[PDB]
Amino acid sequence: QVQLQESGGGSVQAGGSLKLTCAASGYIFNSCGMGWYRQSPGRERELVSRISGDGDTWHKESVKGRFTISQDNVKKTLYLQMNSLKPEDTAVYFCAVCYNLETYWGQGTQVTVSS
Amino acid sequence: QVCTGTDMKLRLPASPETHLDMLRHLYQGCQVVQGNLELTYLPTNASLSFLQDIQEVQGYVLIAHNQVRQVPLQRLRIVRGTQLFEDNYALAVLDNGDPASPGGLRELQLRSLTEILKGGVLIQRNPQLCYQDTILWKDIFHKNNQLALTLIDTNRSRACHPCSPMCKGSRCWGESSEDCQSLTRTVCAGGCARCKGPLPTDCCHEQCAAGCTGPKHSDCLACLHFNHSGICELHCPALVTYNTDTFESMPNPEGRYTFGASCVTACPYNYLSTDVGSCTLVCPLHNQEVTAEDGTQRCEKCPCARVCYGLGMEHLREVRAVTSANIQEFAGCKKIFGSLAFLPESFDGDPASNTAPLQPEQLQVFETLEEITGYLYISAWPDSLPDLSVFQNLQVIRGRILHNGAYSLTLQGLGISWLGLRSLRELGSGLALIHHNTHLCFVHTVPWDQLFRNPHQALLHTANRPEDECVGEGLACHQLCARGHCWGPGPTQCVNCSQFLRGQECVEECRVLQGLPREYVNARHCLPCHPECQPQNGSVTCFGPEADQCVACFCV
Ligand SMILES: *[C@@H]1O[C@H](CO)[C@@H](O[C@@H]2O[C@H](CO)[C@@H](O)[C@H](O)[C@H]2NC(C)=O)[C@H](O)[C@H]1NC(C)=O
Repeated sequence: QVQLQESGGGSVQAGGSLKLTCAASGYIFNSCGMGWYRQSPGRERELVSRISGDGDTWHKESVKGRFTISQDNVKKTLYLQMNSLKPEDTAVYFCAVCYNLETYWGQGTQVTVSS
Repeated sequence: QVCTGTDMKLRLPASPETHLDMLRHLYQGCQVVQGNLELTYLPTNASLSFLQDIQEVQGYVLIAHNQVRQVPLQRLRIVRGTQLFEDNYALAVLDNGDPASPGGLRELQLRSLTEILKGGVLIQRNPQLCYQDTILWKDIFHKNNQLALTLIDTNRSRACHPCSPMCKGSRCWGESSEDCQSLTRTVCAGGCARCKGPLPTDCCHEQCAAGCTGPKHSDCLACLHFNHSGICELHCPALVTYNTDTFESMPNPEGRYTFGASCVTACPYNYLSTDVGSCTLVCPLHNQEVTAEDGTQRCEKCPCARVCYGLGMEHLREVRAVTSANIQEFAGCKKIFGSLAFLPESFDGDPASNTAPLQPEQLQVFETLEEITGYLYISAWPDSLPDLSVFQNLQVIRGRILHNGAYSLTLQGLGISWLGLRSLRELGSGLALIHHNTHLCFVHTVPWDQLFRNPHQALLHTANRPEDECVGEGLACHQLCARGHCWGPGPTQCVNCSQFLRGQECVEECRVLQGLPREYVNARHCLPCHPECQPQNGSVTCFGPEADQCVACFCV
């Protein structure tokens, strides 16, 4: 089948950096958008960063200038580079890929920023 | 049939007592929503039957923070997603639930919604909502939708009645037999984007969206691009064709303007006609507005003279309020392209940015102002100032941009005692909202119907000074104000003079035949004489202001 899996979560101090990796396997492509959702405890899962099927990049305003989304088509990977991390970025991060108008999800990876 | 959406997102309505009235005025009778359909903070008892005719939404649909249990959008066929909620969702259904029967949305009832052209679906925290998990959402998304990330929360606090037994494949928007979901994409033969059934004969014309009743571009349920008088087409006919030998421009009798997803012979009122052939509210870049002899305005590409931009435009695009930091930018502006908003921070100052409080005298910078293309929003005002007479020369608020996408004039939380907008003769679009001004009289002395230009407009008002407290204090229009219309007290606040104007004051009679000094009338105004004109004891005296037009003594 097709599967998404995130790695690269960890715990840093305020101002730290982390790079999340979303590894896709199986026949799946970014045809209708892919990106990163995050979910804090007692809070909604919400979209943070996104690349549409035609390559348009969007970032939630609170992470604009600090998060960088990218992809590697050869490796079939989606990335979220996170710099200047803030305690409010503490959450489980999920990658999501929309392919043939269906949304596929990973398991989520924990990011913790202490302050 | 065509109406304008809103642009309020999740922001709290300042006047819950009139919020629903605003939505009714906006959407009653409307079939095509140009912009975003935002239905928010609606109570359990809110009658929403005025939405029943909505068939197309051009932007996104947001249904959030409501306690009402049904939102009747059963005729909505297509959401185009030209704007997106959070820049990602054509449909957002959020927090519709309560903090005998509990409130909260119970069903979507989008039984005609078969087309989402762009954008995904976000459905979160609706504890009474059923059937969002009995809809094949991928069928609704257009074949070529490039952004359809979708997140649908299916926690609920109630059991769901199964789909009607008559629903094929257990797909439905609600429990009734009329709520079965009709599939128009995933069942199509040959990969055609939309169909009315499984066979190649059921494929829709490729200029259709949402589906069809037949094979032709006149059988569409919606046009993918433009409706040209019943024909769905890729583009409208150009207003100009070129002579096939010289390529000089020739007027095209079949030419049409683009207006939303339709081809129109003329742009509707308050819209600008461009040379490109579009109807627009904001001129495209490097352009200049020109008023025709009608009052209709055209946009024109352009040595383009300097212009006064207001909030929401150019360098002020992100600016929240008029402050002491930008107040001087409006010196001498007759016309402001954009909006003006006065907030508590305008007059409190903001120490974090070292912004001094706006002084009352600095508001005189607007005395020359005649026209605002956007909106006027005033939620704070100097307590020393009894009215808005710094805008007493303002003639029109176009409302091409609207506060929260709905209001061209907003006055709330102020200490003013009257309006004093004695030149205001037009609100081109949008509603007026005037509430919670504890000392404000002279609201119902204004003929608001004369200011409006389309039937979706209205004054919404509450918690101002009560009409009878104003009447019992003797705060009525001056006797010389025609038809009891006025903007404030005294003979300088009349909408229309009963007799004559000596400057700003309405008076019973000019000193044409008696009284000193003498005057001549010109357009019902008392303009004086050259002082060296001897006053005729019998007849007229002056026919003009200079010693040229002068009877008894250059009459020096
Ligand atoms: C394109 O616009 C025309 C308006 O010229 C729509 O025609 C109307 O269609 C409805 C129902 O389909 C009828 O009740 C009206 O009487 C029609 N009016 C006219 C003047 O024909 C047509 O439906 C639109 N087509 C779309 C949106 O696909």
